[PDB]
Amino acid sequence: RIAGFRFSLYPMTDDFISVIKSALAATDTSKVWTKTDHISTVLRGSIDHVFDAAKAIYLHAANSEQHIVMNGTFSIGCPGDTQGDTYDKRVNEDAVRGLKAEAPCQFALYPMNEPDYMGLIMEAVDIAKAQGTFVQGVHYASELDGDAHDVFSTLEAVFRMAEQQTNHITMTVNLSANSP
Amino acid sequence: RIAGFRFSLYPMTDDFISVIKSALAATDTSKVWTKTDHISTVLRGSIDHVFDAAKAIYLHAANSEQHIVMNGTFSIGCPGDTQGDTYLDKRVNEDAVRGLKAEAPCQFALYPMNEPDYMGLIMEAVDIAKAQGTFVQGVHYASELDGDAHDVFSTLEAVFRMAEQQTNHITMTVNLSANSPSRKNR
Ligand SMILES: [Ca+2]
Repeated sequence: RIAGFRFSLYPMTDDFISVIKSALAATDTSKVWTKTDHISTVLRGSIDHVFDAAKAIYLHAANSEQHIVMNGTFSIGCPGDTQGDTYDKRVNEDAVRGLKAEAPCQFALYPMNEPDYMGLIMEAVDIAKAQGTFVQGVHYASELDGDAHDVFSTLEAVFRMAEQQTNHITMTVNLSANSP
Repeated sequence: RIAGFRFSLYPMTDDFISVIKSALAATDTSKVWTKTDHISTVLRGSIDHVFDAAKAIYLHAANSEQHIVMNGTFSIGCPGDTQGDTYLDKRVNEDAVRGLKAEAPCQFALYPMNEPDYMGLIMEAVDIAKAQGTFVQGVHYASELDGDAHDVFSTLEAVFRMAEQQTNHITMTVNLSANSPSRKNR
């Protein structure tokens, strides 16, 4: 039951190559299997290590002070998922404990082959409301805001709630830092 | 049965504000309802008008010659969807962009909702892309396409129509990359 995150980092700056390279390099990526291509990067591992890596990459990118966006898809349970392309402690948490970044976010939860999917989606919104990160609903997505630590905590709570109930789920996120 | 596309345009350039503004302004947006916020824009309308608009926006952005990416989600049929936020047949951009070209390497994922046969629809999607010559390979969590934008958007619309004819609520994510500096050009 391997978790994955396929994401892209978008630096709105002439210095984009360096910004991406630095954010990935600055992160402790030792607990996730990674593959980068010219469109995106995929991370695979436990839920814990995938979310820990994803937050750290965002915080390092945001702390470039450039306008950057992280847009990706979390997935777990996909039918036929390989047992390979993988290799506890949130290895980045201490290192980034003093970093902050605002993380306004649009996200969408996709519980697959699930008759009660709209209910799982409503529970996701309820979790965001309880945690203080929910802003509003929009067409095709919900909106979160707050600091990255809180927004990533909400996103993980939602994903965990859903993956406990339904075999295959995905969840898109679109998180914007230093927006003009 | 209104179709939608929530998308972001990411120009990897200091001039990003101007690039996004131009791409949206250059497009004939007369047949889609739009709403833009600081993260994304949503288009709503007919399948035809939404895809016509999406392709044009991509083509105009790419012809800025800057590295730009379009990332978004097409959606149709969500339970309880409003009958509002649309406008009440021709692909209005088709002719204006008929001479534009742009590489469209793409990762995409189809999500047929509340559908026991979804993995089968996804396989049908791969079959369409192969049939049209745009399929490259499967990757974790997505399929890859490549070709010119007119070809890639054609594959994407075909996949979308195939799925929406079979299941009530579908979504489909797309990530299209133009002018990547790592791409080898002849
Ligand atoms: Ca216009």
